[PDB]
Amino acid sequence: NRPNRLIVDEAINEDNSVVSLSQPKMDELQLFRGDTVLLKGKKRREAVCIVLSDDTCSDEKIRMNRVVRNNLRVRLGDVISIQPCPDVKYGKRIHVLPIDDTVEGITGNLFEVYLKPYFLEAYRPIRKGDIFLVRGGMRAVEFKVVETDPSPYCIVAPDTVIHCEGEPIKREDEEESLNEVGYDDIGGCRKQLAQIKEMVELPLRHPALFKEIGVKPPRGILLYGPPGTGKTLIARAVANETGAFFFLINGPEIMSKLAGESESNLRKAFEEAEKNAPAIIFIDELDAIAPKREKTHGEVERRIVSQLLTLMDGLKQRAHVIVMAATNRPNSIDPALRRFGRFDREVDIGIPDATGRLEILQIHTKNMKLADDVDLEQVANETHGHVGADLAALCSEAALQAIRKKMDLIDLEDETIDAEVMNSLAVTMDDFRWALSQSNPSALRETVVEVPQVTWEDIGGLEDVKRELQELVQYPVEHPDKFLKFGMTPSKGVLFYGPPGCGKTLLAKAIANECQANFISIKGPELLTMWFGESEANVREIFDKARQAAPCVLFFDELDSIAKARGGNIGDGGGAADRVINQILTEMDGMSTKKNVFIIGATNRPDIIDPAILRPGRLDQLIYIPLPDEKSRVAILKANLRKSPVAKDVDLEFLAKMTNGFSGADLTEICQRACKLAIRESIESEIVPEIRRDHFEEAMRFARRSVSDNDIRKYEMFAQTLQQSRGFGSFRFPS
Amino acid sequence: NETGAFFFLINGPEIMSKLAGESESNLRKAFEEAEKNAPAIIFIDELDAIAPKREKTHGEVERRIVSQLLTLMDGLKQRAHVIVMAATNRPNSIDPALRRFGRFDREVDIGIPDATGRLEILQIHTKNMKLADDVDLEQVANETHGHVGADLAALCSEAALQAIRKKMDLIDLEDETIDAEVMNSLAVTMDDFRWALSQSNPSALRETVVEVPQVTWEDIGGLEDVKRELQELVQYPVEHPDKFLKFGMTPSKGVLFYGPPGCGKTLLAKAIANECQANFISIKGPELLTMWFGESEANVREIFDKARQAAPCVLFFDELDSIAKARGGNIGDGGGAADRVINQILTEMDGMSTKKNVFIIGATNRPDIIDPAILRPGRLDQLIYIPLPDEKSRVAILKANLRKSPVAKDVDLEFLAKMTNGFSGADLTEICQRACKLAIRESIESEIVPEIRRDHFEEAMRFARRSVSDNDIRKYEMFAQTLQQSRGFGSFRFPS
Ligand SMILES: Nc1ncnc2c1ncn2[C@@H]1O[C@H](COP(=O)(O)OP(=O)(O)O)[C@@H](O)[C@H]1O
Ligand SMILES: Nc1ncnc2c1ncn2[C@@H]1O[C@H](COP(=O)(O)OP(=O)(O)O)[C@@H](O)[C@H]1O
Ligand SMILES: Nc1ncnc2c1ncn2[C@@H]1O[C@H](COP(=O)(O)OP(=O)(O)O)[C@@H](O)[C@H]1O
Repeated sequence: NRPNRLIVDEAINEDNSVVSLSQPKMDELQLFRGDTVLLKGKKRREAVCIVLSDDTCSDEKIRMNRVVRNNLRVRLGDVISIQPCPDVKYGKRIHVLPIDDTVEGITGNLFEVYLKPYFLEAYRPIRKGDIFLVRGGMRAVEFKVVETDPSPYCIVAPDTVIHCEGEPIKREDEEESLNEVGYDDIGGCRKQLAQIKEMVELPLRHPALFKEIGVKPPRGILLYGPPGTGKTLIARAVANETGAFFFLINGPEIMSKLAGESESNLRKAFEEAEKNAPAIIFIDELDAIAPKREKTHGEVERRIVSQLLTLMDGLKQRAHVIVMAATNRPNSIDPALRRFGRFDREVDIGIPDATGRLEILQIHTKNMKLADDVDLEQVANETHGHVGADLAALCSEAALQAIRKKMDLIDLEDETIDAEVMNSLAVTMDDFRWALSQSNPSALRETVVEVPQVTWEDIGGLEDVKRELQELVQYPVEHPDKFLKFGMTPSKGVLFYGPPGCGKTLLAKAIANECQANFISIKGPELLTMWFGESEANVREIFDKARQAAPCVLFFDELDSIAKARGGNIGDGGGAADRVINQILTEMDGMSTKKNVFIIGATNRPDIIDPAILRPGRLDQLIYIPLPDEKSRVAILKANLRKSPVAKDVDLEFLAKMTNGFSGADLTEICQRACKLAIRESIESEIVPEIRRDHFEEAMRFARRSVSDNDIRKYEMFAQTLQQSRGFGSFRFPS
Repeated sequence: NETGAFFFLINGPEIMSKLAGESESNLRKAFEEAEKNAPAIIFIDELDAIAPKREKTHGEVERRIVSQLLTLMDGLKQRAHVIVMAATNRPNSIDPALRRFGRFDREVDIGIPDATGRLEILQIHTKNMKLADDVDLEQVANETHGHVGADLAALCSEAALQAIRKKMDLIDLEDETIDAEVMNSLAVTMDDFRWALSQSNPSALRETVVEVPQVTWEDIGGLEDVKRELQELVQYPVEHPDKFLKFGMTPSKGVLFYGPPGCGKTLLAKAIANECQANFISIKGPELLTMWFGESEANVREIFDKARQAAPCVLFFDELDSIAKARGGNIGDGGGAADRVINQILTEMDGMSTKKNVFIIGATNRPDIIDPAILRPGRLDQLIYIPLPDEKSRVAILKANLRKSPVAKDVDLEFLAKMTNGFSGADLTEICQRACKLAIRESIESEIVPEIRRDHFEEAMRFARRSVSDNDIRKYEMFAQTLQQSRGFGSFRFPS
């Protein structure tokens, strides 16, 4: 029973010590707003924390932080006892004793500079036997007392004094190093860590569950992603925060020894893990271990692969161990390792997007401090092609510029140095600007896979097609019973056409943002490259990665690019069938219907498109996007002008009604050209931050009309051909 | 295990994982120890990585093993009783030297289980536990098509973990010791299987699916004239061989039927496979265009090789004119009507054994651009023309397509069928799908009646499409008279 336990859950707030509760929880423990919560761990220890009351952020979950995880030896999937302590205690005497384990490189008095201007207006409670970290000196040191006033009676108050003895105590191995990598050190990966969280804690946190049940436990997990995404970091964290022996083998040192003992080393590596149960085995790289694709040289390289296959094939129950492997791309792993019982679980981690990169800036900067005008939100927005390790490299090399630009005008060069200056290292905005403009990204030409910020308000007008996309995307994933009962299979994909520059890409991105689903962008040149080069297998990986990145939505921009490059309507003697779209068809037909992977096709010349892709089953839903009317052009202009500063006397209705045959891009280029004039005038006047009517009057003289009446009637003749309201279109049936 | 013989298993990686010099001795002693423990049996888990004498060709260390295996199975005289069993993944990875007589003469192929096969294996991996009364395995194995046998076992195991995770989260029975009186309450619900199956990753999804469909003769509305034709050419030579043999007339090798698109050419081929309790292979248009653009011409060899060994079976070549359409069609370039893929189909069709009950069905919609070389007597001589459905058969088509959907009693189908003149089979099915769209959307909107009324059909009929215009009509009458030719002496009473 005991209806007071709280299950440990993942924390989303990057705060110091705050616990979120529910409305009924205050009335059960009669606790006030700010109280002293007492927690019972094991081995007769207590912990103190600060509770926060909120009924908007969380509903019935706790937010337990890592500052008290190591102070109570409590991990994920464990129960705890909560108890209020309304007793009022004011500490007046405390004892401090540094341990001779991490005091290297630290000189002078560090308490008076790091602890005095940090605990004011904080009232943080402390207890004998707590490990807490501080942010100072471009690092983070720990503290642990061994003899002080009887617990508790410990409150940080200004009346306390300082003292020194000079006789450090020897540390013990009972506790672990809290500085090691944990679950709070990985950001920008919510969906990928969730799968690991829901497959690793079953056979490790509760080993006794699996000796009694006959359920097959997962034995091998394969990690993916470009180099530097953090495959090693995740494996190090999931083993350090679970309580299992982590054994790491890189792979080059396996193959660096003489031929004959590498196999013995690999065998003993697996053998030593079984006795140290629970245990875990992680392989840093696997492509250079089993390159049975194109290398095929020497039995020395095949003996290792055979030994690994033998070692993971014979992994019966016996003990509890999980073999984790990481690589860079699936096209470099021996398929013999992908069989069942060796590597059946494959997880892919992609490039973090703007909301993901900002989440990982903080981990690599929390050890230091910045200025008040320097914000990491904007610095991670315009970058798109940076891997996780690129951010860490950028921060490190920005710190060096900070100190270089600080000591040049000071010239504090002498015999010895003092520790009271390196705490003043503050990174400015220009430091990050120059450091980022100088950084060299690693991966920049991959299929970027991210969820855009674009919403339905970005697309002006087109209210008729918004509901159409909603009713074909959101419905089959929200009401499967209603679709299943009527006995009608959901639409596999939608292709919409129309004149260029009308929001076909924005429509596809909005339906991905609204569904909280992933998005893949395949442009025209991305599809022309695989045609000229006779590289036809490149379409296999697109669908393979889209399927595994579920949920997701495909996008095939300007599918008629091959037809345009081949001649179009007539061209040569050939018809309308090509090789790339042919390979798209056989992969589209082979997709599983249940999976929530949608395909969106975009084109502007449907007359030269392949009729074979129009058949019912692959792309049957067609949406025609006409030119915006006067009603929607005002919305398009005002949506495009939200970011730019626009004056109050700028009338948009007249401007929108003045343009008759103008598409969406024609209105955006007008705004860009108007911004050009304002920027140029502002620069010239330096030797007003607003856009007036004069800027638009001059910009409208350079207006372009890409869609002429030549492009107009090419679509009415197509719409009537596809609709065909003749014969019996509008007739009242007697029955 | 169920015969009473000593089972000896060798994987193959541990054979090649030891130092060079003792692996051959281990393999030899493995064969030698089986003879003394008679009766015995030898099974090799994988053989492609044991004898990769196709493209690897590196080192005598890898050829010594192959030679040792060949020596050990070549010298298997009577002496004792032992059977060497080997498994692999695909025939294109085995040394042909092992396929000789006396080493591996018996080849058996096991395909992907279909809906009736997968349901049969759900029960084995779930009998150890119990489910709820509303959870049924019949429907869960129906919509899946690309799952291997081990995929089902993996899916069940990972659904069980979700069951316990969703059960102990709200209970939190975490203490020092555990009791055995709770794990018997582990019941798997429907949403558990739904999320587990939607999250599973199938292994094989782009193979030639080889299965027997559920489709029957009642699914195809009308076309009573062509049903008997297919019966009399498929079921007869396999049922009365003596009657065919006595008259001295060889059975028809294959049948190609043509007609406008969307008229049941695929369903006709599938029904004749279901009725004969025979296997079925489906080769679509893109499946045939892929082997043409890529200059991969040997891919047609394996199709016929696996069709022959999967006897009884029926072939299907959908839209055979796809290569001609992609090449230009009637005129195109200066070339004629002969290509490479259909050329390789001809040499494989001529080489088939007549006795084997492997039928070939060809489907096309533009017979004017088809290769005349495939029309010759001997390969595809029987031609069936499938015209547009009449008023009599459109009612049957609509009522057959509407069996699954809930249809109200006041929905008249005869008027709807007689209202459409130039509508093919797919034109009637898209109307029903569009009518179901409106009912589903109205049902969802009204949430904030489970039936289809006349209003749903009235609105859906406004969006009706007529794919087959009169442009596509007379292109077939001119062909039918050319092939039939009742002129000169068509209808004349002979005195003798
Ligand atoms: N998502 C991430 N969050 C935080 N740090 C990351 C992330 N991805 C990469 N890093 C940084 O990259 C460094 C090394 O990359 P790592 O992942 O260890 O190698 P690999 O990418 O090959 O697994 C880590 O020490 C970590 O600081
Ligand atoms: N309806 C619209 N609402 C807002 N912006 C639009 C609209 N149509 C076009 N644009 C602008 O034109 C640009 C090009 O639109 P795009 O999505 O590329 O359409 P398409 O791909 O069909 O040409 C967009 O980046 C957007 O700024
Ligand atoms: N005679 C018919 N009876 C039932 N359904 C039909 C019929 N003709 C066409 N259909 C429907 O039209 C769709 C297309 O039929 P299909 O098998 O492709 O024939 P074809 O290949 O000649 O177009 C089928 O999925 C089927 O539901």
